[PDB]
Amino acid sequence: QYREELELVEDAARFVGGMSNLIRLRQALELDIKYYGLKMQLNDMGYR
Amino acid sequence: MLLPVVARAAVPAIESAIAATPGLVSRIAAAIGSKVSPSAILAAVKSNPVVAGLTLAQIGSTGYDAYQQLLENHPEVAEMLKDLSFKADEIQPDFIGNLGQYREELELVEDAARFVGGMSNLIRLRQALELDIKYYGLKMQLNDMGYR
Amino acid sequence: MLLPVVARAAVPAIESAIAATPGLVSRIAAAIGSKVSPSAILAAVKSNPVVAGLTLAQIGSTGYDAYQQLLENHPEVAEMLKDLSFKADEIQPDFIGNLGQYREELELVEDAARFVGGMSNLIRLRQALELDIKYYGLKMQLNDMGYR
Amino acid sequence: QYREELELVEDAARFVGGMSNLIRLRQALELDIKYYGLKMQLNDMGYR
Amino acid sequence: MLLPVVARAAVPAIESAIAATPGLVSRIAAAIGSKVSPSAILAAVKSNPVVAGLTLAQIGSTGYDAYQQLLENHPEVAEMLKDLSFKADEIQPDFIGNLGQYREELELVEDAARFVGGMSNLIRLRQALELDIKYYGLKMQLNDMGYR
Amino acid sequence: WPWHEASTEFAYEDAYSVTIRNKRYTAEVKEFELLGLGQRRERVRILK
Amino acid sequence: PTSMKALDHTSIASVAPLERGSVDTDDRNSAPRRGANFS
Repeated sequence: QYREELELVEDAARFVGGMSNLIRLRQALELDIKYYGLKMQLNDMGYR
Repeated sequence: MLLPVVARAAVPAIESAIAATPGLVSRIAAAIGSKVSPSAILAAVKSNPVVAGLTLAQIGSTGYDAYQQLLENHPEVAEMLKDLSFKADEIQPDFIGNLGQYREELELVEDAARFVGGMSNLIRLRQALELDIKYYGLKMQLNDMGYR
Repeated sequence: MLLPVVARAAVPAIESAIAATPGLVSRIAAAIGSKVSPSAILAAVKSNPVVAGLTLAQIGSTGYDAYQQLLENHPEVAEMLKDLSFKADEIQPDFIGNLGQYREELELVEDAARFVGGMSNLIRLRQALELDIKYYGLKMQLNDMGYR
Repeated sequence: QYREELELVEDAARFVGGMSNLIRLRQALELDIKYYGLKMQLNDMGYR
Repeated sequence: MLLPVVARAAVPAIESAIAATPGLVSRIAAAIGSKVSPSAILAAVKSNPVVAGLTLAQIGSTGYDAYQQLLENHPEVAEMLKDLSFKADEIQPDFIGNLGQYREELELVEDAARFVGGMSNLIRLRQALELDIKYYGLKMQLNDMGYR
Repeated sequence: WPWHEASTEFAYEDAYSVTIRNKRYTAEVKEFELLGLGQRRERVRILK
Repeated sequence: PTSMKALDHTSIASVAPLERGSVDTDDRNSAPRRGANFS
């Protein structure tokens, strides 16, 4: 019954890159927005 | 010497602040280092734009416009006044060890951002995936009717 | 599969943690995805080092030496295990606004550093200027005797 | 009475640079140690 | 990140010192700059080896083995850890004047040293002249009998 | 003289994607593979 | 073996620039930049 699920997961992996890349991307989209604000402020002060 | 274009708007604002309260006159006299009398500090304001800018930093409620006018007229008073006006802010004791806990995670934000494109591309992709399914269905139906 | 040097320290650790308390067995069965029986989770540990590192992360007191030994002997498991074992820290509400007050001042520190040399050179220069004067006298006295 | 003081001030300014540089260096060496630790940690995480 | 070889020796020693006394926890939280909780300072220790060396210097009884093993395995942290770890070795009020009186003696010691050889040759010659006359008679007896 | 303001760090990653009959194929590439190198060298800098 | 420890502790005659800057930048490496997406 899981062939509907695994083929979709493998297609998303072929899109993104590695499976670890998919996991880190899913975590970054799951992540809170204040971290995006913090990274934008560190880039604002001149830090890259 | 202070230029008259600044002085026309700079002098009566300081005079009105002194007429509002004299408790700031001792403050600006101890801050610049002139005599406590209002005529002496006003002569110092008229004779030195740096002293004028330090007074317009001590009072900024009404003297904000005069401060901006002296800022726009003379740049060198600002270049010296940023150095002469510096208060080191208080730092939290927990700040750097608190900031150490985010190293694991800003790296993850940047590793996503390099792949997506810009920061704005990441934010717009996040909003588009967090958006409702009926907007995708509306997009598909407008494409079904022949629109793009 | 799993290296025996890792297994000889990991298997009695997990078995002793189960013998100490049984409430962690359902926890690692839910976290890893195995059957709740100890034979099943122990066979999963002996079969897969990723599963072994996940169990040795779920038990933390008696499993730190075995976890770090697995991290020594299996270099390929590190990034995948860190990606699977990830918890985002909570952020203070006032942190970025408190950080924005310090931009005026880290720039001052960097402008001091570009003059002095290294950051280490700045730290050592600040220590030397904070240092007592008898050490300057001792330097001059040892050079006065003819010692360098 | 102040010839002893102004001569030392001007000799320090000759070494440092301008009087603005002397004021900024005096502020930096008057500054707390936590800011130095903060700049070290932002450099440790990879931010210039 | 800290090495696992250092971490195996560093983390349980810090955990044992905290379990032995919690009065060091606020001390190392104020010295390093983290939150006062043991989990937060342990996250700081695992994140940054400079912070690990600072903690292993602050706890001084049990952390010497871990400190020297960190100094073995991370050789590049030594200069910055020595810059951050600096305390003023307090000078005595009579030390410089007491030192200035020994120029009369050290010059004679160094001149006798240059005449003899090294300082080792001077110490061995002083021991030979301090040694008993019975040994000179015994070695003359051995040289008369034939023992060189 | 300051060589660091007049030189730049040179590192790069790119990827080419094409769909061949409802299947996407991606091809990554790095800069040392283009420059005729085999090993990633990390010290070299280009004058801007 | 022939020791070189006495020869090791020397010093190079330091001499100042005309323009400052670029001091602490000796050992730093940022990540490689990506290319744009293609379509």
